[PDB]
Amino acid sequence: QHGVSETLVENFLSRAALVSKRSFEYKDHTSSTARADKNFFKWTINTRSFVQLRRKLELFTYLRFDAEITILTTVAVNNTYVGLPDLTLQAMFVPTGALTPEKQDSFHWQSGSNASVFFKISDPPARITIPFMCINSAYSVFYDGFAGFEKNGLYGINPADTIGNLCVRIVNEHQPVGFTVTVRVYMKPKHIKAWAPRPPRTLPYMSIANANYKGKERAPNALSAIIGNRDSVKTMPHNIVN
Amino acid sequence: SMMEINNTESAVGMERLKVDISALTDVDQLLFNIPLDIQLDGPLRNTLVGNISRYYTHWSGSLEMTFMFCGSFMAAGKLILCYTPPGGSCPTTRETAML
Amino acid sequence: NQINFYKDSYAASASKQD
Amino acid sequence: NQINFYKDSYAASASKQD
Amino acid sequence: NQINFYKDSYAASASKQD
Amino acid sequence: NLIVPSESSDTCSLIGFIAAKDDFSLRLMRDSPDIGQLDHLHAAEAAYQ
Amino acid sequence: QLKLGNSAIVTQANYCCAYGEWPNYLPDHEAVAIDKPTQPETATDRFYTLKSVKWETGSTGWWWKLPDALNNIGMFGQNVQHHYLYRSGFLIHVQCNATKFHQGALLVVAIPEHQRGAHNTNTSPGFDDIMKGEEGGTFNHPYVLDDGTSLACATIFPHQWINLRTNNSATIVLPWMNAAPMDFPLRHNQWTLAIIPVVPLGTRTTSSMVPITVSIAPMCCEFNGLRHAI
Amino acid sequence: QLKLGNSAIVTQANYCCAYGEWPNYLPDHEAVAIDKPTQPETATDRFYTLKSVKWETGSTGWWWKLPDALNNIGMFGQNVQHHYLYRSGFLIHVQCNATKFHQGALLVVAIPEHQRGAHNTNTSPGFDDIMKGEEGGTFNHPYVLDDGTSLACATIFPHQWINLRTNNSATIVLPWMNAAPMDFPLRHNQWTLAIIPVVPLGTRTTSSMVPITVSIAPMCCEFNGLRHAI
Amino acid sequence: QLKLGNSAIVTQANYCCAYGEWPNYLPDHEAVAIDKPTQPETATDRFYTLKSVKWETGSTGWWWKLPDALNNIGMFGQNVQHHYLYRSGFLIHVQCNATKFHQGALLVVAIPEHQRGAHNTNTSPGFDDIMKGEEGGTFNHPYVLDDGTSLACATIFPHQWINLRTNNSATIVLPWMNAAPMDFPLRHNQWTLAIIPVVPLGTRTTSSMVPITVSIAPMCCEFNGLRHAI
Repeated sequence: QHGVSETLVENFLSRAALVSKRSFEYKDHTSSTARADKNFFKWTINTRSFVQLRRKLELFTYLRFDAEITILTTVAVNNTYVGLPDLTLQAMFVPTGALTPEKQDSFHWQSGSNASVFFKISDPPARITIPFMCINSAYSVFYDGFAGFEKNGLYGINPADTIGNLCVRIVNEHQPVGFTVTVRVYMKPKHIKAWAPRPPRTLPYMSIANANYKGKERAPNALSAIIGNRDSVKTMPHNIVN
Repeated sequence: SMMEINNTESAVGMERLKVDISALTDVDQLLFNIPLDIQLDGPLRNTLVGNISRYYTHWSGSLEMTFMFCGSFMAAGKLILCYTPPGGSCPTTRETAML
Repeated sequence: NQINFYKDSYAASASKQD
Repeated sequence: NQINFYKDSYAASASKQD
Repeated sequence: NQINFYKDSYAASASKQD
Repeated sequence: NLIVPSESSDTCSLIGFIAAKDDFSLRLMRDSPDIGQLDHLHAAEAAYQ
Repeated sequence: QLKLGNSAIVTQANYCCAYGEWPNYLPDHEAVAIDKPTQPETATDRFYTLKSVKWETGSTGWWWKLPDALNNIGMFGQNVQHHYLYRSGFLIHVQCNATKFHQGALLVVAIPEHQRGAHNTNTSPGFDDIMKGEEGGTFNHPYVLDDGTSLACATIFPHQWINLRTNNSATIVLPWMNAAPMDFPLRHNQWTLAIIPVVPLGTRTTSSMVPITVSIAPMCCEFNGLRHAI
Repeated sequence: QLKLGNSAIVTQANYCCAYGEWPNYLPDHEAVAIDKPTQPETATDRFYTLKSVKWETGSTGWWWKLPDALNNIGMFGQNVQHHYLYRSGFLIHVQCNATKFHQGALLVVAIPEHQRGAHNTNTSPGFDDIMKGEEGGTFNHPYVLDDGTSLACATIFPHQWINLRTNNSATIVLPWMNAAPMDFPLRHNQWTLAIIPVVPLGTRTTSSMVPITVSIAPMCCEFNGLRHAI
Repeated sequence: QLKLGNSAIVTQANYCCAYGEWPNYLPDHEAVAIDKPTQPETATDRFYTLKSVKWETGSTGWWWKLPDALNNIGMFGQNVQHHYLYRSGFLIHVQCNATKFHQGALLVVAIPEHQRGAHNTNTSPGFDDIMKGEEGGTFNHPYVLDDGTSLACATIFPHQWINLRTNNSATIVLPWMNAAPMDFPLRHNQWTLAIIPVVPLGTRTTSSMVPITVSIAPMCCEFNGLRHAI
C-alpha cells in the first residue's frame, strides 16, 4: 500500500540539473586574448559536463525528452565596489554546426530565424523549452558506432544526440569597470520516455566525449575494487557490539 | 544483479563477485556474511537494488537474494542461508543463526 | 496542473501521471 | 492560446493554425 | 481558498476546515 | 559440507544475486554519493570552444 | 530444435526474448523510406557460426559487436555491403560445454549500444579498437565492462547464464534495438554479445582445450538502399 | 519445499507420515487440563538444526532423543522451560549427501519410547547416559539398538533410508506418541531419532569429512502449565 | 476481577481506557511487515508484578518505563529478546493501600514518550539513566516531571488517582502508543508509569512500612522478527 510514484522515470530524471556554467568577463575586450570570452559564449548543449545528471541519463540507452533550459545569470564585480548592473542577456539557440557568432555585436545576433531569449539579471531566470529535436525517435545516450562514413569519425558522439548550441551574450555594451558574469544553465528533461536501462556507472568520469575510465587509486570506486574492502568475507564491518 | 560479497583485499577485479567455498574438515563453519545496508557502502552498493536506492533516502519492501552455485555437476553439498533480523551481533556459530 | 497557454504540445509541464 | 483581452482583432497572437 | 495549481496534494494551503 | 570427487575442483564458487520484490518502494530522492567530480571533466571546455 | 533457414541446432531449450520482444520486420506505419525494403528470408535468417574462442583459466572475456561480426559472412554480408540500410534482429546461440567435472560460469550478456571506453586515457577508442570484425574482441577490464559501468549490474541487459554445472548453451533472441528504424551497418553496432568468465574454468581432470563457439542467426532481415558493394 | 515458520528447506520430497498420522493439536475431547494450552505457532514450529555429526568409516550410529535435543534451543526451549506440559509432533529432516562415487546407507529410524539398556551390567542407565541434550548420543551396539532388540527388525518403526546412491535426505514426520496427551519434557523423551550406518561410508576418491546434519522441526506445539523457568 | 492469562486480580473497579483506546492487535491494513507476527496470547498477556517501592514520607516519586520494566520477566521477556519487533498494550494495575487513618494521594500517571531531562547540565541523560530495567527509577524533581514540564498539567496524560481516603488501586489500560506500528523494545520505551506523591503519606498511628506494588499486564502482544536472543 506504498506509493511508487516517486520512482517514475518522469519524476526520476526531471530534476533541473546544472548542465553549463561559465564565469566570463564583461569589460573592454580590445586587449584580451583570443581564447577568452569577449562578452559572449557558445555552448554545445550536452548533458555530460556535470556528472550527476549524466549518470542519471546514462542509466538508459535511449531517452526521449524535452529539454526545459533554464538560464540563471548572476553577476559579480572584479578595487572599489559599486552597484551591480541590470544587464540584459541574449541567449540565442543555434543548431548543431550552424553559424555561431564571433563577436558580441555581430550581425548573427539579429535572430531573423534563430530562437533567442532576451532576459535580465534582476528578472526571474529565463526558462525556455527546447523540444525533442533528434532526427531519430530517441536520443542515443550511448551510441556504439561512428558518425561519419569515413574512418576518422568520433566514437560515441552521434550528432543526432546533440541538442545544439546555446550562444549567450550580454546585450549591453562595455562599461568602464569589469564584471564577472556567471551564467548557469539548468536543463530539466521532461515528457521523458526511457528505454533499455543500463548498469549505473561506478568509476568516475574522465571526459565528456566518451566513457573512458580510470577509477580511484583505492577502493571504493576503484578499477580493481568498486566496493570498499573489508577484512574477510566472514567479517561484518558494521556489526553490533553489546 | 551480482553482489560483491568477496569485497576483500587480494580479491582483484572479478574475484569479488564470486565466493570461493571449499571442502571443510571442521563442522558447521561460517563461509560469508553480507552487510545488508542497501543505502550504505558494502556488497549491496554496486547492485541494481543498491545503485538506484542511493538516489533515495527512504526505502521499503522485501529483498530477493539468489545464490548461484558454480561448481561441477559432480559437486554435491548443502548450505543454510540464515537471515538474522537486527538488534544483536552478527551470528558466528550455526546454532545462533538458524533461529 | 492543467495550465498550458502555449500553442505547442511539448511546452506543457512534466507529465508525471502514472 | 486563446488569450486576447484587447478590443482589437489584429492584437491577437500569431494565427499559426493550419 | 481553493487555489492549488501544483500536482502534489501536500502542497495545498493549511486545511483549516473544522 | 562441500563434497567433490578427485576430478572436480574443490574451490567451488558461489555467485550471489540480489533483487527487489513487488512491494519494494523508494522515496525522498537525493543525489548519488557514488559519483562526484572535483574539477571539470576533460574536453568540457571544448563544448564551449 | 532451432531451425532458421537451412541452418539448424538440435537443442534440448531456455531462450531469452530480449526485453520481451521478438524480432519482426519493420511495420509499414513505422517505415520511413518510400521504397519497399528487400527481405532476404532464408538466405540471411540462418545461424552464422563465428570462430570458437579458447575458454581458458586466465581468460578475461570476449565481445562481438553486431552486425560487425557478420558484415563479411554469407548472404548477410553480401546484403550488408550492397544495401545502405538494414534492420535485423538476432538469435544468438552460444555453445560452450565441458564434462561433469568442470566448473565455470558464463555471463552471456547482449549489450545494447556498447559504447566502449579506453582505460587511463582521455583519447576515445578509434576505429580499429571498436570494429574488430568477425574475430571479435577481448575485454581489457571485464569487471567494469570496458566503459566504467559495472559487471555486477550487467544483468539488467538481456543475458543468459552458461553454468557448466547446469546448462551448456545460452540463447538470446535480440530485437531491433535502435532509435532509428534502419541504420548504416558499416559504422554502427546496435548490440554487443559479451561473453564473460564470472567464474573461471576449473577442474582437476586432464586438461582439455575447452572452446566457446558462437552461432549468431540474424532474424527478420530487411535491407534497403541497393547500390554497388564496398 | 518444507517451509515451517520462517525456516525453510528446498527439497526435490519423499516424506514419512509416522504410523500414518500427521501432527495435529490436541482435540478438545481428548484434552485433560482445564485451561487452554498456549500454541506458539510460528515461533516453535520451525526447523531447529542440530550439530552435524561426522559420518566416518568406523562410525557406529547416532541417537537424538526428542525433545531432549530441543530443550535448550530457541523459542521451543524457552517454552519448554516455562511450561509444565507440552504436546508436539516432529518433522525430522536429516541432511546427508556425498558424491556419486560414495557408497553408504543410513537407517534414519525414529524410535518411539527408546528405553535404552546398558551392556553387560544389571545397573540401569543413569540420567547422564540418557538425557544427553543437543549433542545427542552414539550407539554402543547399533546391531541390537542398545536395548537387546534387533536392528534387523527396526524397520517396524517409522524409518527412512538415505541410500547415498539414490537419495540425500530423509524426512520423518512424527505425531504425538505418548499414552498421555501431554507430558513433562525434562524427564521424558517420546521419540528417538536413530541414525545408523547399516552400510558404511566407502569410496576410492579423495577423502571428504562427510557429515550428517539433522534439522528437527517440532510440529503443532502445545504448551501448558506456565510458570517460571528452570 | 481482572483475569488476564492465568493471572488474576480480584477488584472491587474504576479503570482508565487511555486516550479512550483499548489495546488491540495490529490490523492487517496498518500492518507493515510481510510475515505474520506471532501472538503469544496467554503466555504474555498476564499481570507481571514488579517490586514494591516503599511509600515513605520523604519520597519523591517512581517511574517505570515500559516495556523496559518487562524486558527480562517471564514469557514477555523471552519473546522480547527473541523477536526484533513487538506491539503491546498495557494494563497497569497499581496496588497501594493503607488504613483508614492514613492520608495521601498518588498521581498514578502513564506518560507517553517520557523524554527525560537531566538537571542543571547540558549533557543528555545516558543509557544507564534511562533504561533502569525492572527496578524502575526515582524522580529527581517530580514537580517538573524531570523534563522541564509541569506536574500540575500532568493530568492531560492517562492518569488515575489513588487517594488513600477513597480508593486503594489505580488501573490504567494503555494502548499501543507509537508513531510506528511496531518498534524495537531494547532501545525505546513508549509509555512510562509515573507514580508520584502529590500529597505525602501522613498518619498519627503506629508507623507501617507502606509499599506501592505495581502489576503491569501487557495486552495484545504481537512479536515479529524471530531470531536468537540477546
